[PDB]
Amino acid sequence: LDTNYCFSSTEKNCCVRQLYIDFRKDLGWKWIHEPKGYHANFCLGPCPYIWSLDTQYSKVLALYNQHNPGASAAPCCVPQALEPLPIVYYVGRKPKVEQLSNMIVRSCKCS
Amino acid sequence: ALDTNYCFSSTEKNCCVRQLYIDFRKDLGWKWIHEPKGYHANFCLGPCPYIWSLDTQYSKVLALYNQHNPGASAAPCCVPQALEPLPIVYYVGRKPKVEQLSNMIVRSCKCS
Amino acid sequence: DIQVTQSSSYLSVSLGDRVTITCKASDHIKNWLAWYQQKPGIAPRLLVSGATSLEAGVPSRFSGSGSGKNFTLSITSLQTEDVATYYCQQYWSTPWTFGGGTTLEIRRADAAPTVSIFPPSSEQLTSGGASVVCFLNNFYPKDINVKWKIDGSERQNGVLNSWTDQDSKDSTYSMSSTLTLTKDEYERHNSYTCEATHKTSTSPIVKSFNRN
Amino acid sequence: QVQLKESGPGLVAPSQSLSITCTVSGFSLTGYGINWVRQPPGKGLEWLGMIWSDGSTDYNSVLTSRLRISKDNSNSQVFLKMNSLQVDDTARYYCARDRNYYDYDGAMDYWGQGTSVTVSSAKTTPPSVYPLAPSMVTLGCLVKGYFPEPVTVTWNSGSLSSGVHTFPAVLQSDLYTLSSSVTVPSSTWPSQTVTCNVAHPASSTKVDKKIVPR
Amino acid sequence: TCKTIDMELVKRKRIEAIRGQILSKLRLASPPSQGEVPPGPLPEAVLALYNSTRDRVPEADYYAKEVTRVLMVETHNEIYDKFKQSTHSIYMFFNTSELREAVPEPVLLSRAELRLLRLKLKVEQHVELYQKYSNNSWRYLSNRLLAPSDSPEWLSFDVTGVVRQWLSRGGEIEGFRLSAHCSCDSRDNRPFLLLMATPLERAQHLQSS
Amino acid sequence: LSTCKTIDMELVKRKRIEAIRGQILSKLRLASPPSQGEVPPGPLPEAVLALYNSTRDRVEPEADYYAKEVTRVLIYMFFNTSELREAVPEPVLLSRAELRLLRLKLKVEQHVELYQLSNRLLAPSDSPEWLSFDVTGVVRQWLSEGFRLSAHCSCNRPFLLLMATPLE
Amino acid sequence: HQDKVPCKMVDKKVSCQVLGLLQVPSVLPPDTETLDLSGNQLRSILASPLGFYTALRHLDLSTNEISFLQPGAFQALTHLEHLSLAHNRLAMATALSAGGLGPLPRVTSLDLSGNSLYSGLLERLLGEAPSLHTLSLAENSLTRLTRHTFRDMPALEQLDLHSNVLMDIEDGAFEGLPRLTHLNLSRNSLTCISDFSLQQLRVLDLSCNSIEAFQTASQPQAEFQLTWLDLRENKLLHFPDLAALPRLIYLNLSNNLIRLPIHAPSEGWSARPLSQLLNLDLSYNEIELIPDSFLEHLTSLCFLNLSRNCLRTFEARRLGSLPCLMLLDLSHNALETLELGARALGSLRTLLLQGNALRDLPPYTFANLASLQRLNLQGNRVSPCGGPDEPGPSGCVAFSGITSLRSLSLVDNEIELLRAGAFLHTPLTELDLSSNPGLEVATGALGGLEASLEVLALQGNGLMVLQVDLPCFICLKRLNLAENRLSHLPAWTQAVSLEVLDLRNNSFSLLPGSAMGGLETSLRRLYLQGNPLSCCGNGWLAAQLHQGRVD
Ligand SMILES: *[C@@H]1O[C@H](CO)[C@@H](O[C@@H]2O[C@H](CO)[C@@H](O[C@@H]3O[C@H](CO)[C@@H](O)[C@H](O)[C@@H]3O)[C@H](O)[C@H]2NC(C)=O)[C@H](O)[C@H]1NC(C)=O
Ligand SMILES: *[C@@H]1O[C@H](CO)[C@@H](O[C@@H]2O[C@H](CO)[C@@H](O[C@@H]3O[C@H](CO)[C@@H](O)[C@H](O)[C@@H]3O)[C@H](O)[C@H]2NC(C)=O)[C@H](O)[C@H]1NC(C)=O
Ligand SMILES: *[C@@H]1O[C@H](CO)[C@@H](O[C@@H]2O[C@H](CO)[C@@H](O[C@@H]3O[C@H](CO)[C@@H](O)[C@H](O)[C@@H]3O)[C@H](O)[C@H]2NC(C)=O)[C@H](O)[C@H]1NC(C)=O
Ligand SMILES: *[C@@H]1O[C@H](CO)[C@@H](O[C@@H]2O[C@H](CO)[C@@H](O)[C@H](O)[C@H]2NC(C)=O)[C@H](O)[C@H]1NC(C)=O
Repeated sequence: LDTNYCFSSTEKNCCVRQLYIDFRKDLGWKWIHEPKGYHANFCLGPCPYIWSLDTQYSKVLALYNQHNPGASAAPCCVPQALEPLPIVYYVGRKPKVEQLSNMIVRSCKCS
Repeated sequence: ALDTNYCFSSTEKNCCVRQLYIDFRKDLGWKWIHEPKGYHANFCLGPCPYIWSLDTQYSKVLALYNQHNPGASAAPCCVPQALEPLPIVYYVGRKPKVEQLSNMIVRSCKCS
Repeated sequence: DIQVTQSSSYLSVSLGDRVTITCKASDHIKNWLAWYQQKPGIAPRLLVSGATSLEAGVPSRFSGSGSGKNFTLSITSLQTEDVATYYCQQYWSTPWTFGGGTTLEIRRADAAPTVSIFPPSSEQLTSGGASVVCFLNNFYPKDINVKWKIDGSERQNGVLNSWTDQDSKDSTYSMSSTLTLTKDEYERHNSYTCEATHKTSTSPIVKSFNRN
Repeated sequence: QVQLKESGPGLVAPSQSLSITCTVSGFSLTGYGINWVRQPPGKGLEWLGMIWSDGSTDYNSVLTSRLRISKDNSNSQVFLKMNSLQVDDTARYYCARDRNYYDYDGAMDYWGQGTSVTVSSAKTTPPSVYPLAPSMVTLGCLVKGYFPEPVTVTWNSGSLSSGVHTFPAVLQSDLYTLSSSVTVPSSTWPSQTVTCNVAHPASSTKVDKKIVPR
Repeated sequence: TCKTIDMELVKRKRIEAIRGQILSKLRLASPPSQGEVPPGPLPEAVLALYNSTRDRVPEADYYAKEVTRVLMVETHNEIYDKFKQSTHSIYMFFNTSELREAVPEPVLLSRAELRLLRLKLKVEQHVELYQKYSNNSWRYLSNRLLAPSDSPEWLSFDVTGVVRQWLSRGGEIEGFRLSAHCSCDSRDNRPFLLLMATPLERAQHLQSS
Repeated sequence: LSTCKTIDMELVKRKRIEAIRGQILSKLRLASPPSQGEVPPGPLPEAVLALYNSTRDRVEPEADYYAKEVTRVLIYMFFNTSELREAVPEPVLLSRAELRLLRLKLKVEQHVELYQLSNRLLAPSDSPEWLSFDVTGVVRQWLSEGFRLSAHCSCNRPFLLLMATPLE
Repeated sequence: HQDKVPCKMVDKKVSCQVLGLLQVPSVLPPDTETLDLSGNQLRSILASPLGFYTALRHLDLSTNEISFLQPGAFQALTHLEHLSLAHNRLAMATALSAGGLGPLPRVTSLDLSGNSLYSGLLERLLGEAPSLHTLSLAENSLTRLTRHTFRDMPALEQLDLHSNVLMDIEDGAFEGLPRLTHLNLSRNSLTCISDFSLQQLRVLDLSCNSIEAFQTASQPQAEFQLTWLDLRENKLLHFPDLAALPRLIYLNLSNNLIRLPIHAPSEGWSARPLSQLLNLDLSYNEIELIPDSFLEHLTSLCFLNLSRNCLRTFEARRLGSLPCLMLLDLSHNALETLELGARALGSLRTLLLQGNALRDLPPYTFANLASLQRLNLQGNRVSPCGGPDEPGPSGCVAFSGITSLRSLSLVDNEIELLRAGAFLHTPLTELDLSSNPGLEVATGALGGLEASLEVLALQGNGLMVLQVDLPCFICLKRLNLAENRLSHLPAWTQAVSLEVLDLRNNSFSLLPGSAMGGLETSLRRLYLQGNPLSCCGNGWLAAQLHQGRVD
């Protein structure tokens, strides 16, 4: 599934959705000096359970690679690729530079 | 990030990998898989509350949230993290074949 | 495979009149057939998916009908934008197969071609090659035949014919025929002619010239 | 909106392979099929094959080793390969999206603009314009021996446009050749001067050969 | 979080998901018929190949990969005659025709790892693998530290990219060299290739017959 | 009977935004956003801005959900062990430590080796590029020396970037 | 080589099933009306052999390998009414022969299940069927239903689509089936239902899907005839607004995520109501509290299952709320208190409360239920009172006044002392006080149970002596005293009706004919394994071992 497509169609399937978070505009926060914002994004879309048959048309088999690759009882559209977000913010009078883990979602998978 | 080694025969209320052995003949009614007779596929199951909305507990429960992203999924889910392949042997007509299926055994589950 | 055929490669019709294009399938495909429209320079566009269902944005003037093997694409009142080639494509089973197409043309009264024989230019003779040209412009209908005869013997080697598309103004066609030869062989003969066989005349329209 | 765009080499040498890439946007390749249809310069569409949304492929009955369709779902690309092209393979190659009304449909609803594919192995060659000279009278110009296409013909830089016929080019001796004619009343020609203008893009040539009657 | 889940219902869905998971990875519309199966135990070559995969040491990764192995040419097959074995490098050559037979096209290959049976290491040692790039030159590859062990152990080095080059534009006989690590301050059964590839029978680019 | 289409994106984004609100506060272990009354007016210190640039610049237990404090301390390349203990008060607090170096001459490809035990190939891109090597295990043992970089043998100044859990 | 096994012939009924046939027989009588060719290796159905049986009405070709269908095959059977092609390779039938299945003028029931049918291939295969009444496309690979899927079958009233991969249903997909009454979509991949426009539909099965949200069309031109709706094992988060289904009688919402106290977060979609309801299953959900307005709308409800939920309090205090509720299952919750108002659940016969956390209750909670018969309080640490005198210390639950109660279970209630007048005026037929270690039965604790009691169980109580006069229980039939320290029992002087007597795992050494003289005629099974029996010391046990006793 093409990211360029995922964030460019209102389709009820698992994909990465575009979402930019501005600390001032979206959250009303000014205590985070840097950065001014970041592309956090999020996963959205059903991962429907596929009731499997012993016999099945050849082309329908592709549905399992996308809807439930792990063969989970209840698959969820969860992130696959994650990226950290370093920030700079003040705690009292001392500035602090810390990196938050797993903030940006780049790809989503059914699991 | 809770593996089999921790949640096997452990009184764990939070979600991690649960034991499940699948016999191809008994559970699936399959006789075309000559080897193996079965394997420990396992599965993830259990509630995963948001890390802010979680009660205090044993220190090891924090490992589930190492890849936690509340703003990503609509509802955090306990999904497998470590997976292991399953090689099999089956006949297609008259020629025996050895092939390996990817991501078949669940070794650890994580809250998403 | 399921072959599909369009019996009429060309269909003559005037503006504002009813047009019908036929397309038959080798076996009963039962509705699973599409219609396509292709302007002379534009890419194909889907007109009718299924036997009857018009695609979104298609004018109501177009319509499809038929089931099993016989099918037809009808136009209620022909428009200038409809002058194009139309194809049918079955999709009952792979492989998908197309028809031969049906290019629309405007009907009009018959007109004889204006033949013109041209000796090779002196500037071309300096390059060692000579080519006699013969134009056949503004004729109707499109069917025409051209024959070259050097010193009375029919010639087919070195003949390169070309045909223009139907003119947008007077709805007439034009044809060009170039007979290329070497300078030495061109100097070995004197008579050169360009006969034209067309429905407008029972006898060929002849245009000839002596070498010198 | 939905778009399809082909990417071709333009020229293909004989016995060499042909590779074309069909880039798509506005829809996922995992949920739509992509057909390959080619149209020769002569009339007639010819379906080559298609790659189904799952990656499975059906081809035209004459495909042996000469057709191979793959795709990259993550990059929204569909790849066509054709081996050992010949003179009769010169054609315009389209890619059309399948109307996914059913999972197994076949009707094509969105077509790309297409790409021209020529099999000639010919280098660039400038044209040679030759005037054609002998109640209306017809005159003409011959543009021969140029490569590749196209070429624009005009009479008196546009002052004479009615009654003009510029014939399509024909490939001959691995080079293109075309002719144009212009009919004028006998009261004007030859008392007037008539000159045709033939332009070629590759050679950057634009001859203005004057016509000398008789 | 408040308790309401019974694993028995979840297990049944997990089992049924495995049914479609295995069939979809194997691209099987229905389980294969057991009609043409020859009676008796599996052949020793097939069972030995299946044991090699179980031994402990891109979209296409969902689907199954066919497994084949090709042993190196024997040491007495011009390997020891034309190629001298020093104190560091041991030469292991493979038949490219045998590799192209197991994997007909280079694109089908998904993973290829060279496997070695170390004899015995009572002391740690650093080793380096090399590829015969030119007729004489060697190209640097991966390096691994060997932990001490009183028993023989199997080692594996990922050589997927090298084997893919050998399948496409390879010579009659190529091979690797495994030497010990030498810092600039210091001047001083049989190995086989395990292959993972897409079968031609399940290749997407070929239309079904 | 008909299945759903047209997913609302405005409502969904708002729910994700509020989840991100609690996510950033939870990773920082703050129940409320910190007060900005004690922040001095003016641009951030150059040493802080240079530290933030070191993480954004392009170049073993799993990392924790909570935030990790970032500190930086600056061919044999030695480092003061006393300065490392100040940036990371306890050896257990460290989670990842990678040294950074700005290679300049990139005319031909070359393989290098690190020793205190790693190797990496440098592709020839004439533009300058930062190189990073994970040495979290070696820096952890130092908290309770330096590195040497040499070419492969066949038979701003460089600094180590540290990420650790804050003492809080 | 064995000769072929023939077909079993009956009057216009030919049975060639499970004979290993490779082709359709041509030696069958022409007058045959019913042919069963199931379970053979038929790989194709040609018109040449089959067309000879023009009298066929019922043709079963199920469970074969049929992959080819000659275009005119079934059209020759002008009287055919039932055709079964289930479990065959018909998915590739359209690729081999054109036209698909032909017109079937007289076929009323068609089975095409288990043929790995695909969307598009199904529409190619299906033909016009004016008389079709039952259609089965189950166990196929159908991913979607279009507006042009079910065409040219207007008489269709039952459609089975279970065990498919349906994910999307177009708006007008069922417009061509106005008379449809039964629709089965169980075991599918539906995720969200935005509309319900099937007016004539009566039975709808949406079980075993992923339907996070279910919504019907509101204010219809005519009332929807739906009376049976199944949404079990879905992912529902909300109770559906079923005010658009006035005639609904059955509703199974078991195994969901419903909370009381419409959006589909996984998908991103958002866009007297039940006075006629009879049976409602809300078990296995995440309901933590029951709104007051919820129960009032559920009048004329006969059965309500709320087992396995997060409920902590259940109060039916509204006057006349849930009047016809015959059964109420609140088992395995976190119920700490429940307020059953007087004259509220008047027609309540069964009350299941096992697995809860009840401790203190109003003394007459169960006494106000007029027609209460079954009451299960297992694992609920409840303390019965002493009835008329010796009033219970704290929140003792009174079981003395319920004159309609018949069966009561106080198992695993940690009962320390059973007071005397606990059931003085409760004519119980069955009473289970097992799994109460350290139980102290007071003298006469089974006060008024001598006439009514038939089943009594005190297993696992560790009793060293039994304080109740068992011989005077003239109606007692089954007595369980297993897993105790009892050694002696009261003598049976007169014959009683006791049939089963379980004394396993006790301290019985002698069972003399003096204490066992009675019940010699009525005893049938005497369990005694696990006792320190004095061999040959008692005697009566040996003589009884022959007739009228067990091991
Ligand atoms: C809608 O279709 C489903 C799926 O077919 C129906 O549920 C199924 O009903 C059959 C009986 O008709 C059940 O099969 C039975 O299984 C037992 C063993 O469990 C066996 O002993 C019996 O002989 C019989 O074969 C099947 O279990 C059941 N499956 C599920 C998931 O419920 C359902 O009844 C249909 N609904 C309507 C309203 O028609
Ligand atoms: C509504 O649908 C649910 C399915 O979600 C039906 O639940 C089923 O109820 C039966 C009877 O209580 C259960 O059978 C029981 O199984 C246990 C073992 O687990 C056994 O000890 C009992 O003796 C009994 O046989 C069955 O497990 C249960 N199914 C599930 C999935 O929980 C329910 O019956 C339906 N209600 C109506 C009114 O149709
Ligand atoms: C929730 O409670 C209801 C009762 O209010 C349970 O429904 C009951 O389920 C059982 C088992 O499925 C039914 O018994 C069976 O009935 C069929 C049809 O007569 C019969 O063939 C079987 O032999 C068996 O006796 C019972 O009729 C049914 N009662 C009602 C009123 O529907 C439901 O199962 C409970 N849910 C769970 C999850 O336990
Ligand atoms: C009487 O006691 C015996 C022995 O404790 C019980 O038999 C055991 O029952 C348990 C529970 O089912 C089993 O796990 C054991 O395997 C059984 N045998 C042994 C030797 O422990 C018996 O169930 C008891 N019977 C009663 C009525 O309480």
